[PDB]
Amino acid sequence: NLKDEVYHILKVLFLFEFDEQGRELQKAFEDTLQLMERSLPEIWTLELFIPPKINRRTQWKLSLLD
Amino acid sequence: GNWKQALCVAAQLNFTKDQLVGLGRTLAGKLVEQRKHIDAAMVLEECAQDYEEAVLLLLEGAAWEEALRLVYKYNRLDIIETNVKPSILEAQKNYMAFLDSQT
Amino acid sequence: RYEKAIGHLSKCGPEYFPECLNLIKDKNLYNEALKLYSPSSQQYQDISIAYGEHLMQEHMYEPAGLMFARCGAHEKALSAFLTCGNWKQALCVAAQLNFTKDQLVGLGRTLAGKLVEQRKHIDAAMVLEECAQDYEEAVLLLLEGAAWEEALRLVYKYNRLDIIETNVKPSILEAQKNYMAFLDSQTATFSRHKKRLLVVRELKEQAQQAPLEDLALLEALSEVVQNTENLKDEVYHILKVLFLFEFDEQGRELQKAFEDTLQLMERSLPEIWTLLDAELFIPPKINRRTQWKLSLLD
Repeated sequence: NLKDEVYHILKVLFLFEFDEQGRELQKAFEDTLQLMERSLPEIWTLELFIPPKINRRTQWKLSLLD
Repeated sequence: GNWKQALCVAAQLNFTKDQLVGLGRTLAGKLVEQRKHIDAAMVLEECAQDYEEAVLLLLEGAAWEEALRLVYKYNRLDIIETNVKPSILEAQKNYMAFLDSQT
Repeated sequence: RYEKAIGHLSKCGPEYFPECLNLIKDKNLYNEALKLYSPSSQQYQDISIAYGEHLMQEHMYEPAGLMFARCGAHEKALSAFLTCGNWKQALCVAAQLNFTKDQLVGLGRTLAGKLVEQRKHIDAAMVLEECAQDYEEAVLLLLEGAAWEEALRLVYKYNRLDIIETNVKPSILEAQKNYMAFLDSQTATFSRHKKRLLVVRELKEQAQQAPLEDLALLEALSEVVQNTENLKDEVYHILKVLFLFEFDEQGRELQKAFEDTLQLMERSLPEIWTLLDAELFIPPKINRRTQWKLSLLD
């Protein structure tokens, strides 16, 4: 759920020459999402044990920086 | 806390002037207490035309673009570097804090 | 070694800048060029302009407008914001460009037109009210966009009661009838897809004791259930606005039909989804927390 505000904050950050913080936030969110998705099979070994829903559709990344 | 229906029925009661402005500010306070920053800023803008409190609450409401739009509409560029950008930085540092806490 | 090439050519005379920019455009080296020169220099601004033009060449409009906002090409940024439908940053650029109101009232109405093209009636109504102050058109679009209480408040604010009995109530009845049609269609589609899924599954069973349409049927049934679940908020709003206008029959009929659909699919959830693309045989999600029924009527 952090994705929408991450996307908006990245937009407003790079809109105001704050890309130094924007890159840090983008990399940190990348790390969190990647580690959680990697650990997704390991936590819920095949709603308690049911894997949750990750909406990859919702864009969050600021593609201008990359 | 349903501002819209209250305003509808108040209009049907034909209320005129500043007393309704104060009531609208009270309603905006109630909605922002209900974690509705956008709604509070709206009710302030349409009811009191108080654009400074509106942009302040919108800055607090993590919605920045309409805050900048209202700033440029009423020519308040001083808010940009005193409130807008500093609050963006504060929210973004809160976001690194929350990301680290989540990890 | 194109990157090292442009790095070496950077520390040259002023005459070699066109060649450096041509090479940068050839290999799309805008970012490295920006890193090479300080933003306070004119070369950085030219590189930003070229990068924004390339972004428009990628149909990536609003980031191009962002780039032109960084450099200062406010006209092209406004054009990109208009193209991508971003009324918001377009208005920001127009205000910072000190545009005269009459020159921008028509532009705001056109922006509302693009917004209603993008299926955003609330945004269009807000833009019309802010720029054109056309309260009647805002009411019409809010009625179209299912903003019934918003339209009612804006009607009474400008004292336009004629729109109430001529547009508000008839459009509420029309929306209720459309929900009748869509609920019956949802029930029919759910039943048809369930029966086709059962037929395919029984055919597969008879084959197994003695092609992949079942997966598609499961997906379609999941989408039908998801659509009916998403209907909840709109049904709630329409039910409230129907109740407020002394309209019992339509509201209670809608409540009963929605209850029938929801109960049918809730009972049928285990049957269709008997416990590649695991979501096919995973039952969909229902949001029972959402409130749609009128405790007023019952």
